[PDB]
Amino acid sequence: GLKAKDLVGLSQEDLQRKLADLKRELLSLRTMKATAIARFRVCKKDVARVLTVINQKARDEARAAFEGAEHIPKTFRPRLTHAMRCQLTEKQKRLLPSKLMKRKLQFPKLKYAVK
Amino acid sequence: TANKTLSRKLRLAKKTKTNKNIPRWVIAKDHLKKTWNYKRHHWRRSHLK
Amino acid sequence: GRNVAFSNMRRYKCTNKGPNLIKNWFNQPA
Amino acid sequence: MKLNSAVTASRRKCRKAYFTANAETRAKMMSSRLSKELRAEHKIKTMPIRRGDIVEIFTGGHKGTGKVVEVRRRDYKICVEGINQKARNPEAKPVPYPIHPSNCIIKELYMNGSRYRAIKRRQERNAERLARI
Amino acid sequence: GGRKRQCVHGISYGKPRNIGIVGLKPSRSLRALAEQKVGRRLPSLRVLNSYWVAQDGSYKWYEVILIDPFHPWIRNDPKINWICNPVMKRRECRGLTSAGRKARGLHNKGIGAMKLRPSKRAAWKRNHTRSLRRYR
Amino acid sequence: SKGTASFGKRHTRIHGSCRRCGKHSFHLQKHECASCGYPSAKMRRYNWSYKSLRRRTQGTGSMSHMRKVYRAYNSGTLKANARKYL
Amino acid sequence: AGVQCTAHSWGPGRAVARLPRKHGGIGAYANFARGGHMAHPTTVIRRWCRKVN
RNA sequence: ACGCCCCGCCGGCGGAUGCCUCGGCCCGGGCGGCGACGAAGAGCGCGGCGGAGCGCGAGACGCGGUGCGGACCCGCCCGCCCCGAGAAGCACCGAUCCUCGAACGCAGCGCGCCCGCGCCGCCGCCUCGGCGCCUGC
RNA sequence: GGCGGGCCUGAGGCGGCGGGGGCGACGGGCGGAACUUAAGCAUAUCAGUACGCCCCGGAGGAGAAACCAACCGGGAUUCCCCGCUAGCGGCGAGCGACGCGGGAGGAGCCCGCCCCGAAGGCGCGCUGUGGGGCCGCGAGGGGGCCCGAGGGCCCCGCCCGAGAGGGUGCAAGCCCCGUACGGCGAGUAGCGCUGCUUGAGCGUGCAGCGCGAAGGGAGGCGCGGCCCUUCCAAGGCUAAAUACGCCCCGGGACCGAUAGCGGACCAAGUAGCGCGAGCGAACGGUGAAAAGGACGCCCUGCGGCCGCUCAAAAGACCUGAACCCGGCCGGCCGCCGGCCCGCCGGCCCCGUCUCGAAACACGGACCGAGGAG
RNA sequence: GCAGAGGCCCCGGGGGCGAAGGCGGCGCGCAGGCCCCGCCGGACCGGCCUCUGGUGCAGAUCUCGGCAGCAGUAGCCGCUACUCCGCGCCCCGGAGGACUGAGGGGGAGACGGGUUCCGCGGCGCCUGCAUCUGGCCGCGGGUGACUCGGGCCUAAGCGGCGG
Repeated sequence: GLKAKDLVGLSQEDLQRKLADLKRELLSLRTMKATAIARFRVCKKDVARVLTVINQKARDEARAAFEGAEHIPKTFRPRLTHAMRCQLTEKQKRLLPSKLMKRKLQFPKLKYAVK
Repeated sequence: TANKTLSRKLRLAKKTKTNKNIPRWVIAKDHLKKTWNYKRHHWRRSHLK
Repeated sequence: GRNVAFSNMRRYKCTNKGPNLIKNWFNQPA
Repeated sequence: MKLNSAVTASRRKCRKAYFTANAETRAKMMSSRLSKELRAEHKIKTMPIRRGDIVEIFTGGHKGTGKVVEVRRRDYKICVEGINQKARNPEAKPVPYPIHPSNCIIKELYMNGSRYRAIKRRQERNAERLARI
Repeated sequence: GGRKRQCVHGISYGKPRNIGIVGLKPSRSLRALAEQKVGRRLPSLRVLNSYWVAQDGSYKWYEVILIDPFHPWIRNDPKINWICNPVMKRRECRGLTSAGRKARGLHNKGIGAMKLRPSKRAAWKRNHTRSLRRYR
Repeated sequence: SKGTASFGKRHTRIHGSCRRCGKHSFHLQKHECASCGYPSAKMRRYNWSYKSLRRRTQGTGSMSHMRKVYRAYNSGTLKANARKYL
Repeated sequence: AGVQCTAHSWGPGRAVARLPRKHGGIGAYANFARGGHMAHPTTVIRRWCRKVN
C-alpha cells in the first residue's frame, strides 16, 4: 500500500485531501463487500498512515509553538509517573541549611588507610 | 420488553451476535478438534442477565 | 504423664490466621 | 557442567522454550550441518535451513536428496522434494513426509544477498574466537 | 466528654467484660482528634503540630498548623522541605504528630516503654515470633 | 402456596446491571450495586471473601497503562526521571 | 489447598454421611473427599537440617 | 430353556493401572515501577473470510519512528521474494485511544448554558461587603 | 449625619499547581469479637487475634536519652542470638517482658527560646523573612548388523575450559540447539476521681473530667524527710542492618491428572447455579508422519463387505483392569478336607460396641481409585 | 511390600532381539509376598547396601466415577375426537364429523424472556410415540413516528444542601 516515508513531506492540505479520497474508497469498498478483497485491508491501513502523518506534523508544530513557554500543554509535558512528577528535585532534596553546609566544608570527607 | 432502554437492548444485541458456532475455516486453521462454542446460549434454557 | 516437669511452653498464637508469628531460616545461607 | 545460574537445566523450562520458541529462535533451532565442500567454502559448520536449499538425508527413513520447498516452522520439520509418503492411488496430489532439519546435510544454499552478509558476520565472529579470544 | 460505644440499643452481647457502652474513655486525646479532623477536611495539606486555643464545658478548640507541600517556597526551604517527602503523607492518620505519638506511648522511653518501641503491634510480633532456625 | 404458586408472581427485575462493574447486582429500588458498591467512590472489597477479591481485582482485565509503564520503567523512564530531577 | 471452598455438613437427617458437602451436595473439606485437604498437610516447619558436633 | 458355575474362546460396556506431562506446589533471589497528563475495573466495538480467548480502539486482530532479523506467512487467499527490495520474529520509542468508572455541565443514555462549563485545597490576582478598628471631607 | 482611604475580617470570580481512586503481602493508626481453654462458669484465656475503617512507602514504623543502671559502669534507633525468668493470675487454666553479654549495622542533627532585624523565599513579611545491562561466537563420528525409524548392538575413533540440559523416527558429548571459554517547649507535667490496657505488682502505657506547677524527671512497694547516682519531657528531621505479596528469574530427596492451585485441556473464576451477597464444575495423551482410511462388490440411500494408509489400526483414538454383559464351548454349580471329581464328612454374616450378636442391634448392591497417629 | 534419594551392579546393571503395565499358567516361601513362563503391550525398569516418607484398606448413612438386578417392569389415563381419500407423516389439502363457547383453546397490550419473529433448506440433537412437523438445526433476512409511548411534570417517596 502507501508508505509513510512518501507522505511525510506533503502539504497538510494535500494529506487532508488524500484522507478524503481514501475514506471515500473505504465507503465504496464497504459498499461492494455488503452488496456482493486485498484493497479493503490496504486502504484501511492507508487511512491509518495518512492519519499518523497528519497528527505527527500538527503535534510537532504545536509542541514547537509552546516549546519555551511557561506552563506548556499537558500532552507535550514529559512522561514520568504521578509519583515522579510530584517528587522533589535532587537539588531540592540535597539542599542543607547554611550552618550544616558550612560544617561540611569545614570538615571535608577524606581518604585514609589504617595499618 | 417491547419498551426497552437502549442500554439494555445493546447488551442483548451483543449476546445474539456472539451466539454463533466456530467458523469451519477456523476449525481448519486452528486444527481445533473441539468444534462446539461452549459460550453458546438458548433463550428457552438460558437466563441472560 | 507420671513424674514429668510441667512444660513452660506457651500455646501457639495466630497459627492459621492473623499476623505470621512463625519465621523460617531458609534465607540464612543466602 | 553449566556454571551460568541464569540458564535453566529444568526439563520443563527447556521443553517449554522449545515448544514455545519465538520464530527467530525457532529458525536457528532449525539448522543443518553444511556439506564438507560447502563448509570449507563458507568456513562455518551449520547454516539455518531455508527454502531452495538442497539437502541430503542421512537418516534411514525416507532418505534421499532434494530441495526444501516448504519449511514447517511450527512442527520444526522441513519438506524435501522427492521425500513423499506412498499415495493411496496413482492420480493424487503428492503428500510430503516432514523431515527434521537435523536429519539432513546442506549440499547447496539459496545464496540471496542477506545470506552472503550473514555467513560473513558469523565468520568474522568465528575469526575473533579462533584467534584464541 | 467521654465516648459511648456505637452498639445498637446499648447492647454489646458476648462476654460480660466487654459490656458497657457509656463512660468509656477515648484512647486518643481530643488534640489528636482535632488534627485527624482537619486532615480529612483538607487531605492536600500536611499537618505539622497543634496547640490548645480555648475551652468551654461543651467544646475545646485547638489550632492546627498545616503545610502546603507543593508550594515553591516550602519545597526550596531546606528547614520545611522534609514535609514534601511522600512518606509524610497524612501523618496524623498514622499517629506521627506529637499528640498521636503521646497516645501511642512514644513520649515515654526506658522501663515502661520497652513493649511499645518500634510499635505496640510490632513488639508483640517480635516477642511472639517462633524462630525455627535451620540448625535448631 | 409458599412454593410454586408464589413463584408465579416473579416478573420484577430486582437488580439491573451496574455502570461500573457490569454485574446484575445494581438494585433498582435502592440504587446501589451489591458488588461494585456504586454510587460510592470506593469499591466494595471485603477480606472475608478472598474469592470475591480474586474475581475482580487488578490483573483481571487488560492492565494497559500499568503494563506499559512497568515495561518502560525496565527501559528508559527511570533515566528520563533522573534528567527531570536535575 | 482443599480449604478454599465453602462446604458445610449437610446435617444428620438427609440420608447422607455427615462429611462437609458443597452447595450441590458434593463431598468436600476432608482427607477422604476428592478435592479435600490432606488430613495432616505437609509443612516447611519440618526440621530439614540435622546437627552434628 | 432360565439361572448360575466358569473348561476354554471371542466380542461389548467402562476407564482403572501403567508410562509420560508447555501445569501446580514449596524454597531462594530480584523488583517495588498505577492514577484528573484519566488508574484499577467494566461495557461495547474492531480481523477479507471471525464464535470464544488474547490483543487493540472508529488510526481498532493495529499505525508511525529507530535499530536488529533474514523467508516466509496455521486454512482458503493475499502479500513477499532480488547485496535490500524485506515475511515470520525482536526490542525500544512516538502517537491514536469509543462509552462508563476517583469520574468532572446536569443526569444515565436523556436535557442544558456558553462560544468550554465538577468539587475541595494552597498561593497569587481581580471585583466589593461590614453601625469590625479608625481616619479625612 | 452622610461620602472616600487604611487596616482587619469575610464574599464571588479567574490563573497556576496539588488532593481524590487502585493493589489477598509487608507497614502505620484506630474500632473490635466470639467459638475455644479453664474438663461447668462470670475475672482470666482465646487475643492486644479474626473482621470493619483510615493512611503511606519502597520499605514502613522507630531514632540521637526528662535512657539503663548501681559497675574496676555503659551510651540514638532497628534487627538477630541468649536467659526465660522477674513478675502477673478464681496465685487457677494459663500468661510473661527487660537490662547485661555475643553479633548485623552504624550518623548525625535542627527549630522555639536568644541576638540582629528585612540584609529575606521581597504582591508576602516587623503579630518576624532571613542570618548567627547488552551483544555474540562456540569443538568433535565413521563403518558393519538389524529396525517402521537408532539415539540399539558390534568393532574402531575424535573433542572436552564444553560428559548441564533440550530436540531429533528407539537409550546421542561428536545430527541440531545449547553448554565451558568472551567482548562492549503550660491548660502542659503532675495530682484527685473514673474507664481501657500491661508481666508492671498502693498503677505499665493511655484517656475523659476536675485541678493545675517550677527548676523538673527517673532510679521496678506506697507516704513524709534528707542525700546520692543519672538525665532534660510537654517542638521537629534522619541512612543502614529488618519485613514482604502481585510480578520476573532460578532451584527442588515436591505432585503426577479423583494428585498438584478451584483451574495442566485454544476459550477456568470458565460452563452452570442463586433476586442478591455469593457459589462454582467436569474435561490431559492417535501416530514417527494425517500418511485420517485406495479400490471394487452390495444397497433406495444410510450403511455393509473386501481390504487399503501404517510397524501396528493405534480408526477418534496409547495401555485398556474390575464390576457387568452378549455369542460359542464345557459344568451343575458356596468354602475347608479325602479321593479323579461328585459323593462323603465338617462349616450361621462379616465389621462393630457389648456380660453376651447368626441376631428380629447397627453399617454394608457391586466394582475401581482416593481414604485416617 | 510401595514411592523417591545417595551409592554399587569387573570392561561397566537389564531393555524395539521388546521396559513398565495387563491377562492366563507354574514354581517358591508358614505367610506378607516373590519369581519365572506364554499372550497382549510398546519405552523404560530395577536387585542389593545406606537414607527418606503424603508408605499397604472391606467397612467409616466413607468421597468420586462407573454400573448391575429389579426390568422390557412402574409408567407414557386433565383439557369430550377423530375418520376417509390424495405422494400421505401425528405434516399439508379437500370432505365429513366434532370441540374451546365472546370471564373463549378468540383477537390484542403491560411485565418478564431476548430472536423465540420471517422465508428457505434439513432431521445429527430435541420434539417424554413417531415425524416428511415444530417453538429444534443450518443459511439468509426483519422492528421506519412533528401527531403513539418514552423524554416533560409532579405523587408516596428518594436525593441534595453553608453545615
